[PDB]
Amino acid sequence: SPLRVALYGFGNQNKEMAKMLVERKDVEIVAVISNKSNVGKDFGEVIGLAPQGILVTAGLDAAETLRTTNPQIAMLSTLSTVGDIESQLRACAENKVNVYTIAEELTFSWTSAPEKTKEMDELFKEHNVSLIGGGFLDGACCDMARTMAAMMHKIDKLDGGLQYNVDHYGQVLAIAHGVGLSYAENGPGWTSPTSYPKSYVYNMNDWFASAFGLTVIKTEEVKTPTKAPIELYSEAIGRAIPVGQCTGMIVTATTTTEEGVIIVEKQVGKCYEDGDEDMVFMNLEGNPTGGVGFTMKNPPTPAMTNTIAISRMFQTVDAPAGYITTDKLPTMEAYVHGRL
Amino acid sequence: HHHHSPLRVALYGFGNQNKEMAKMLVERKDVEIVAVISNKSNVGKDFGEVIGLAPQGILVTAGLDAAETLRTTNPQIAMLSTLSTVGDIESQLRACAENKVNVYTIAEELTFSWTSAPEKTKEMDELFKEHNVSLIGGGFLDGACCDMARTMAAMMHKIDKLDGGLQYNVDHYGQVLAIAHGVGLSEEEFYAENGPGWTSPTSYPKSYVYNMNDWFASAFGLTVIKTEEVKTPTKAPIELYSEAIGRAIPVGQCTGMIVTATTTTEEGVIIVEKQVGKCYEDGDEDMVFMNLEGNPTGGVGFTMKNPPTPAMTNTIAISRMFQTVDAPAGYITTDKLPTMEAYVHGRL
Ligand SMILES: NC(=O)c1ccc[n+]([C@@H]2O[C@H](COP(=O)([O-])OP(=O)(O)OC[C@H]3O[C@@H](n4cnc5c(N)ncnc54)[C@H](OP(=O)(O)O)[C@@H]3O)[C@@H](O)[C@H]2O)c1
Ligand SMILES: NC(=O)c1ccc[n+]([C@@H]2O[C@H](COP(=O)([O-])OP(=O)(O)OC[C@H]3O[C@@H](n4cnc5c(N)ncnc54)[C@H](OP(=O)(O)O)[C@@H]3O)[C@@H](O)[C@H]2O)c1
Repeated sequence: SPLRVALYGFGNQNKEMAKMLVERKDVEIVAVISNKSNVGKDFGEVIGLAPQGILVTAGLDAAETLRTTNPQIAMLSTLSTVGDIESQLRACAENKVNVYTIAEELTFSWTSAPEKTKEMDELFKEHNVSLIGGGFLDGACCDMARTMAAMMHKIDKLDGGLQYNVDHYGQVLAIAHGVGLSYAENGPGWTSPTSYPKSYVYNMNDWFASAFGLTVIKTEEVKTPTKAPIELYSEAIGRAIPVGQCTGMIVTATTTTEEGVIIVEKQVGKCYEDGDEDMVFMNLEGNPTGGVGFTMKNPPTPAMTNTIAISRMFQTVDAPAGYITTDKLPTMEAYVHGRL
Repeated sequence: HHHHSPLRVALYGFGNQNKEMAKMLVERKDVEIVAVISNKSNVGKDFGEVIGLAPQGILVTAGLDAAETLRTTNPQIAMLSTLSTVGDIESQLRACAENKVNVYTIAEELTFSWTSAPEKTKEMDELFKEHNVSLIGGGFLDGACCDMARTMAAMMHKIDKLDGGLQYNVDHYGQVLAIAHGVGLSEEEFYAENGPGWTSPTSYPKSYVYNMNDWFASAFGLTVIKTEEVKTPTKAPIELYSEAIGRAIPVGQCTGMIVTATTTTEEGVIIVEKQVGKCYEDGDEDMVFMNLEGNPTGGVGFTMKNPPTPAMTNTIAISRMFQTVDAPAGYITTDKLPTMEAYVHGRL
């Protein structure tokens, strides 16, 4: 019988994920949960398809829907933090439903959220199911670099990066980045060892430290404004940015290690001049010397987030019970013809 | 984790690649070098002294005596870094197989030799099967090209086209390899009968990209209709100097060669790979690129700029040692292996 799959959340990501999972003949969508949006309608009609024979169910009824529909996995595409997804995780664990989530933090949440991660580990262990996640950060950043790093004899430094256009993420995300502003205490740009939530690059640094078998001393984030040598216009905050005014934000996560290996990753959200593009880069310094690195220009991150998730489904079902970080998994399941 | 005896490793060949591979394997505490074979070069000297190191207690042995050396030294694997073709390495493969020694080779063709050399590959498969050992290879083409793309391709829902590429400086590969890529030829000389540009259904050996195409077709579970190669000379808008042929290359004279391998498939998937070997002008760099077209639609690709390919060839090989020993007997293409063994601190 095909894998029984729930879509937990049905916004931008799981709408697109649904189109692909409908085509997959090794999968059967058994449930699609939203909060309030589209809640009476057939999920296929929502996304421009023929009726599928399954209705979008409500957030409040999640636990009952997961009990009666008997999914082996829920694709949790709701929120970013172990705290904010806790309620959805609990509904899954209590009904013996495995989870792959695209929640950024769950790339590696052990140090950013120690107690909430421990709780979710123990809960999934108790009901004998697995929690895994990270989406784009899991597959396109960490797993790509894990393959590349096999070709290193000695790593002294991992120097990695993620660049996105923050003007295309709405207000709220623009406000959380220094767009419009100019290091004050109540401005993001102030940071401390206790500040929460941590950046995506914080969780990626800990993923690498785990994969490379390193011992973390400290991961510190340093938040720095971006500027342009010319006047920009922001269509996010609706104002010109004069020269020397903040256009966006870099979070640089620096991990020091008892082995002397340095891990530096930059998260860059800014408005973009001529020539700026969305980017992933990973570079390894050591031996081989002079830099072993890859770049991805203009990655279709939204679609790739969903396919990474799809590549982890059977692995998540088959993983040991508990919170399993992706460094403990094999590579994303290989592309093969004949699944559609 | 209980102690395992160190892997017993032979270096079969001892030129540019295995000299550098030796320096790294000496540092690896999970490995014991048990033999280093050359043809004639350095035969009789201690392999450590050859490569600027303290005496290791192992002398460089001769090509003709390979079978005896592999019999008395009892290696579990031979790192075969000699020649490029399943035909030309046959005699070294036979020495290994008959002494139950597994092989990882950097022989370009053994990325995927099944269609470029059907009968010789079948023979080597059956020989390794009979002696219950594994033949695996491809070096830089295996790990940095095919395996990197295999990870990236997991992120595809549907692949319509793979568009891939490899660029290297042939002026740094000696006179013979420069001549094989047509450096210093006029275009007309380039396209003369059995010149570098000449191409036919009977042409042999095939390009590296030919074998990579078939690796992808195997990995993606596709059925090959035809792979054709098309050869094109490279030119430069200014005069270059070639160290390899030791003279100026006038404007419009061939600076090297592009081999484009195009594979069609019963599934409608197209696989196109370019091999570019030429003399560089200012701003030319060594490159790998792989791009996947389909769904996701917006272009799923990576580029590697300025890879240290010689050292990466060796580390790829090192990442395959335990896998090769562990693999089922026979000729095992790397699409049937897991990813290159992950980097982990504390092996040195
Ligand atoms: N890993 C990556 O690189 C990556 C990339 C893309 C997205 N993400 C993250 O993934 C998350 C989802 O993104 P998206 O674009 O799909 O978001 P979205 O469009 O905001 O969709 C959220 C969906 O989840 C539902 N939801 C929220 N809270 C819920 C709850 N308690 N119970 C049930 N359903 C609930 C929403 O219902 P309503 O419509 O009724 O609110 C909606 O259906 C975000 O946190 C985003 O940052 C990660
Ligand atoms: N897959 C990849 O990415 C990749 C990359 C680089 C190289 N390669 C290939 O690897 C091969 C070797 O490369 P290289 O740069 O190390 O070459 P090299 O400097 O020519 O060394 C080759 C070694 O093999 C020895 N040898 C040759 N035939 C032998 C035989 N029958 N028995 C024993 N030893 C033998 C040679 O001995 P003598 O010095 O005494 O003649 C030499 O020690 C070539 O085919 C090259 O094209 C592949």
